[PDB]
Amino acid sequence: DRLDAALRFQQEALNLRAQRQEILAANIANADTPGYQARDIDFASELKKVMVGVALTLTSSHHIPAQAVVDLLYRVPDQPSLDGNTVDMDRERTQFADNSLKYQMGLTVLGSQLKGMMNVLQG
Amino acid sequence: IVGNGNVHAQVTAQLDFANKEQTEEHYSPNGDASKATLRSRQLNISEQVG
Repeated sequence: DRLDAALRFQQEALNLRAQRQEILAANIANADTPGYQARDIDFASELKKVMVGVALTLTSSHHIPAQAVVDLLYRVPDQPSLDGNTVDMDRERTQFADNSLKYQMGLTVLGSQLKGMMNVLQG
Repeated sequence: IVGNGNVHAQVTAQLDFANKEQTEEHYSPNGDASKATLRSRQLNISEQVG
Protein backbone atom coordinates (compact mmCIF):
# COMPACT_ATOMS: atom_id res chain seq x y z
CA ASP A 1 0.00 0.00 0.00
CA ARG A 2 1.14 3.55 -0.74
CA LEU A 3 0.00 4.61 2.73
CA ASP A 4 2.55 2.24 4.27
CA ALA A 5 5.39 3.62 2.13
CA ALA A 6 4.77 7.18 3.36
CA LEU A 7 4.67 6.15 7.04
CA ARG A 8 7.24 3.34 6.86
CA PHE A 9 10.26 5.45 7.82
CA GLN A 10 8.74 7.06 10.91
CA GLN A 11 7.18 3.80 12.12
CA GLU A 12 10.50 1.98 11.78
CA ALA A 13 12.34 4.83 13.53
CA LEU A 14 9.80 4.78 16.36
CA ASN A 15 10.07 0.99 16.77
CA LEU A 16 13.87 1.15 16.73
CA ARG A 17 13.81 3.91 19.35
CA ALA A 18 11.56 1.77 21.55
CA GLN A 19 13.85 -1.26 21.16
CA ARG A 20 16.96 0.78 21.97
CA GLN A 21 15.11 2.29 24.94
CA GLU A 22 14.44 -1.22 26.23
CA ILE A 23 18.11 -2.14 25.73
CA LEU A 24 19.31 0.95 27.61
CA ALA A 25 16.90 0.30 30.48
CA ALA A 26 18.14 -3.30 30.61
CA ASN A 27 21.67 -1.90 30.88
CA ILE A 28 20.54 0.33 33.75
CA ALA A 29 18.72 -2.50 35.56
CA ASN A 30 21.67 -4.90 35.31
CA ALA A 31 24.20 -2.30 36.49
CA ASP A 32 25.06 -4.36 39.59
CA THR A 33 25.38 -7.78 37.93
CA PRO A 34 29.07 -8.81 38.05
CA GLY A 35 30.24 -9.89 34.61
CA TYR A 36 27.47 -8.15 32.67
CA GLN A 37 28.51 -6.42 29.45
CA ALA A 38 26.75 -3.22 28.43
CA ARG A 39 25.09 -3.81 25.06
CA ASP A 40 23.72 -1.32 22.55
CA ILE A 41 22.66 -1.02 18.92
CA ASP A 42 23.84 1.34 16.20
CA PHE A 43 20.63 3.20 15.41
CA ALA A 44 21.47 4.42 11.91
CA SER A 45 22.73 1.10 10.51
CA GLU A 46 19.77 -0.86 11.87
CA LEU A 47 17.41 1.79 10.50
CA LYS A 48 19.00 1.31 7.07
CA LYS A 49 18.65 -2.45 7.44
CA VAL A 50 14.96 -2.35 8.39
CA MET A 51 14.06 0.27 5.77
CA VAL A 52 15.87 -1.55 2.94
CA GLY A 53 8.21 -11.51 3.16
CA VAL A 54 6.65 -14.29 1.01
CA ALA A 55 3.23 -15.12 2.53
CA LEU A 56 2.65 -18.82 1.82
CA THR A 57 -0.07 -19.46 -0.83
CA LEU A 58 -3.60 -20.37 0.39
CA THR A 59 -5.38 -22.53 -2.24
CA SER A 60 -8.73 -22.85 -0.38
CA SER A 61 -10.47 -21.95 2.94
CA HIS A 62 -9.07 -24.77 5.15
CA HIS A 63 -5.48 -24.02 4.05
CA ILE A 64 -3.68 -22.27 6.97
CA PRO A 65 -1.97 -18.92 6.10
CA ALA A 66 1.81 -18.44 6.67
CA GLN A 67 2.70 -17.87 10.38
CA ALA A 68 5.20 -15.03 11.07
CA VAL A 69 8.01 -15.30 13.70
CA VAL A 70 18.66 -6.53 15.30
CA ASP A 71 22.32 -7.04 16.25
CA LEU A 72 23.69 -5.96 19.63
CA LEU A 73 27.07 -4.23 19.82
CA TYR A 74 29.12 -4.17 23.00
CA ARG A 75 29.81 -0.79 24.55
CA VAL A 76 33.46 0.21 24.86
CA PRO A 77 34.23 0.28 28.60
CA ASP A 78 35.51 3.51 30.11
CA GLN A 79 36.58 2.55 33.62
CA PRO A 80 37.78 -0.92 34.65
CA SER A 81 35.71 -2.28 37.53
CA LEU A 82 36.77 -5.30 39.60
CA ASP A 83 33.57 -7.36 39.16
CA GLY A 84 33.68 -7.19 35.35
CA ASN A 85 30.69 -4.84 35.04
CA THR A 86 31.26 -2.32 32.24
CA VAL A 87 28.00 -0.37 32.65
CA ASP A 88 28.71 3.35 33.17
CA MET A 89 25.96 5.36 34.85
CA ASP A 90 26.55 8.75 33.24
CA ARG A 91 26.91 7.59 29.63
CA GLU A 92 23.78 5.45 29.63
CA ARG A 93 21.74 8.01 31.58
CA THR A 94 22.50 10.59 28.90
CA GLN A 95 21.71 8.04 26.17
CA PHE A 96 18.44 7.14 27.92
CA ALA A 97 17.35 10.77 28.11
CA ASP A 98 18.32 11.32 24.47
CA ASN A 99 16.38 8.23 23.34
CA SER A 100 13.33 9.41 25.27
CA LEU A 101 13.56 12.81 23.55
CA LYS A 102 13.93 11.24 20.11
CA TYR A 103 11.00 8.89 20.74
CA GLN A 104 8.86 11.93 21.58
CA MET A 105 10.08 13.69 18.42
CA GLY A 106 9.21 10.67 16.29
CA LEU A 107 5.75 10.52 17.86
CA THR A 108 5.30 14.22 17.07
CA VAL A 109 6.37 13.84 13.43
CA LEU A 110 4.22 10.75 12.84
CA GLY A 111 1.21 12.41 14.45
CA SER A 112 1.70 15.51 12.31
CA GLN A 113 1.83 13.41 9.13
CA LEU A 114 -1.32 11.49 10.09
CA LYS A 115 -3.13 14.72 11.03
CA GLY A 116 -2.22 16.27 7.68
CA MET A 117 -3.45 13.20 5.83
CA MET A 118 -6.65 13.54 7.86
CA ASN A 119 -7.34 17.24 7.23
CA VAL A 120 -6.78 16.58 3.54
CA LEU A 121 -9.76 14.20 3.70
CA GLN A 122 -12.07 16.00 6.14
CA GLY A 123 -14.80 17.99 4.40
CA ILE B 1 -44.28 -85.87 -9.56
CA VAL B 2 -47.37 -85.97 -7.22
CA GLY B 3 -49.87 -85.82 -10.11
CA ASN B 4 -52.70 -83.52 -11.25
CA GLY B 5 -55.16 -82.88 -8.36
CA ASN B 6 -53.00 -84.82 -5.91
CA VAL B 7 -51.69 -81.52 -4.63
CA HIS B 8 -53.42 -78.40 -3.29
CA ALA B 9 -51.70 -75.25 -2.01
CA GLN B 10 -52.86 -71.84 -0.80
CA VAL B 11 -50.74 -68.75 -0.16
CA THR B 12 -51.27 -65.73 2.09
CA ALA B 13 -49.03 -62.66 1.83
CA GLN B 14 -48.34 -59.89 4.34
CA LEU B 15 -47.49 -56.93 2.12
CA ASP B 16 -45.94 -53.48 2.54
CA PHE B 17 -48.13 -50.54 1.49
CA ALA B 18 -46.32 -47.91 3.60
CA ASN B 19 -44.44 -45.18 1.73
CA LYS B 20 -40.93 -44.86 3.18
CA GLU B 21 -38.17 -42.42 2.22
CA GLN B 22 -34.66 -42.67 3.64
CA THR B 23 -31.44 -40.66 3.32
CA GLU B 24 -28.22 -42.23 4.63
CA GLU B 25 -24.94 -40.41 5.31
CA HIS B 26 -21.72 -42.30 6.06
CA TYR B 27 -18.33 -40.88 7.07
CA SER B 28 -15.18 -42.95 6.80
CA PRO B 29 -13.22 -42.86 10.09
CA ASN B 30 -9.99 -40.85 10.06
CA GLY B 31 -8.67 -41.46 13.58
CA ASP B 32 -5.65 -43.38 12.25
CA ALA B 33 -2.88 -41.16 10.87
CA SER B 34 -2.30 -43.60 7.98
CA LYS B 35 -5.75 -43.15 6.39
CA ALA B 36 -6.22 -39.51 7.44
CA THR B 37 -6.47 -36.98 4.61
CA LEU B 38 -5.19 -33.50 5.41
CA ARG B 39 -5.51 -30.04 3.86
CA SER B 40 -3.55 -27.87 6.31
CA ARG B 41 -1.40 -28.72 9.30
CA GLN B 42 0.42 -26.44 11.76
CA LEU B 43 2.89 -28.09 14.15
CA ASN B 44 4.68 -25.75 16.57
CA ILE B 45 7.29 -27.61 18.64
CA SER B 46 9.38 -26.06 21.41
CA GLU B 47 11.90 -27.69 23.76
CA GLN B 48 13.77 -25.39 26.18
CA VAL B 49 16.09 -27.73 28.09
CA GLY B 50 17.82 -26.05 31.02
